[PDB]
Amino acid sequence: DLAVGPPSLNYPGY
Amino acid sequence: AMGSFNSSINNIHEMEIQLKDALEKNQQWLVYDQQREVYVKGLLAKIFELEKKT
Amino acid sequence: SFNSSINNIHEMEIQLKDALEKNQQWLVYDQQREVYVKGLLAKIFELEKK
Repeated sequence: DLAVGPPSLNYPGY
Repeated sequence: AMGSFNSSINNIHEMEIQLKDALEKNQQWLVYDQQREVYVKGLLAKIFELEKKT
Repeated sequence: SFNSSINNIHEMEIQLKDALEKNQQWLVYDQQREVYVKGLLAKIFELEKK
């Protein structure tokens, strides 16, 4: 199960 | 062999899973990047005001 | 027919190779944009010292 997504759906989430 | 046939079927199950997961992730990158663009456009407008003070 | 189903699996593979190539492009693009955002902030920092 290996493919990358974003850190969150909001910016930045820091 | 008939065992190699059975195993090769299971990958095709993983493949579907991989397609599905990668598909919803490129789809999440869209929302994330659309938000970063909001921030960037904000910073640019902000830089543009700091340049009027020059 | 089965030959019709094997054709779909071939298509599914094409779509995955695509979804993965784009996911990589999203990654590299992301890192560039993050470097860019830091640059904007770094420039805001320099402008504010005036």
